[PDB]
Amino acid sequence: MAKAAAIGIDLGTTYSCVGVFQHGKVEIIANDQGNRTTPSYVAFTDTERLIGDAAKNQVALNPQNTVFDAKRLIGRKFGDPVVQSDMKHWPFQVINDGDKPKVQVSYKGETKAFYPEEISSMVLTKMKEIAEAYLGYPVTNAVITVPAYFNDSQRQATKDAGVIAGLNVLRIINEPTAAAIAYGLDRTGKGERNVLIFDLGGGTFDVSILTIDDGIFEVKATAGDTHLGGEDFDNRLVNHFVEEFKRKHKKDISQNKRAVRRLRTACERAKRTLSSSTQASLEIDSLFEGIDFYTSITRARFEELCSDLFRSTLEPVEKALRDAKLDKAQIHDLVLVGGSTRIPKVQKLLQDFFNGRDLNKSINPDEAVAYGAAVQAAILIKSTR
Ligand SMILES: Nc1ncnc2c1nc(Cl)n2[C@@H]1O[C@H](CO)[C@@H](O)[C@H]1O
Repeated sequence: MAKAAAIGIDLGTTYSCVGVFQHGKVEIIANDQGNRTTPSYVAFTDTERLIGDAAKNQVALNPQNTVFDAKRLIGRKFGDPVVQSDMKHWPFQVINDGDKPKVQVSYKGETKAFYPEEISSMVLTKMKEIAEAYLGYPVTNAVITVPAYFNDSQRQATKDAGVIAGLNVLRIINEPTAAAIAYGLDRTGKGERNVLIFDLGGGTFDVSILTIDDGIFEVKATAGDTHLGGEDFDNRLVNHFVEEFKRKHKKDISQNKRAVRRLRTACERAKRTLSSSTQASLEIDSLFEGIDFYTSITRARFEELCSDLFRSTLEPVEKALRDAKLDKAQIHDLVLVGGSTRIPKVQKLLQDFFNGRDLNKSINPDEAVAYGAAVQAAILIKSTR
């Protein structure tokens, strides 16, 4: 029953996703708001702890006590220059507990501090409860994914987050490996198969090259930009619309925190529409000083606004190929991961770089990792019996 069942969890930097492999198919499980992915956010309020959508939905009202990006801290020492650099950009406090970072917040009127693995365990507990509500019984066996570049300390702290969350961690697997499993790229028989995973998420960009030799995965190269993602594209749209508001009304809105946030969420929505329509409409009632902001933007203008950022995704692709010592024609498969890979210009740039090659994109790119983890969790629990 429950003991013969296992889930696959993609514990992402900005969003998490849970899947289950049963009756010959993967089911990506929708949360209680009907969303197939859940924000990796934890909010501490005057009455409760919120996780996911409810936590992301109140971030503007409570920024000091809304934790996100715990994955950037997990398994790291406080003195790590990655931690010291990131801390300057977060509205929540990060403290030092014997060279270990803790996020410090106000919860039910009291000061509380949490280890990154404790924050990530709250996200994991939510994914576990989302699976349980779908299945009708508690599932505790899980495969959790991590970036291919995570070291032993980061992998161990992720497993620790799983244990705190009440999960039996069957295995910690690499995100690009789970994506290759999702597409069945490890079941092509004999011979070395070279796979490139192009993973453009909400806040990070990862390029991974894997060799699959008779079911055995080997990481040949990892490249990317830990501070490049979908939110930089939302921000480029924001600056455009702030300048358009100034041209139409002779008013600078950039200082009004509420106006900028409402514009930001509307820009994120319009960006998604631009992946399947050649125009998107913004409809903001009373954006600033009672002025409605009803406008539109073409996909051509959005592509211009992010042109330099889209083009920059090809430098880590070339870097990974040189590190792996492979030419473009030596790569057998190209896999898309992350919601931002739905952007047509991004697909076109990658396909043209690989000389007109087909891309593996039929599985929802923001779900491909959880899909593969779910497949592996099923194989692993069946072998355990
Ligand atoms: N249809 C889409 N077109 C463009 N960007 C998209 C799309 N869907 C998502 Cl999710 N994202 C973005 O992916 C990230 C999460 O993986 C977020 O930045 C989200 O906006």
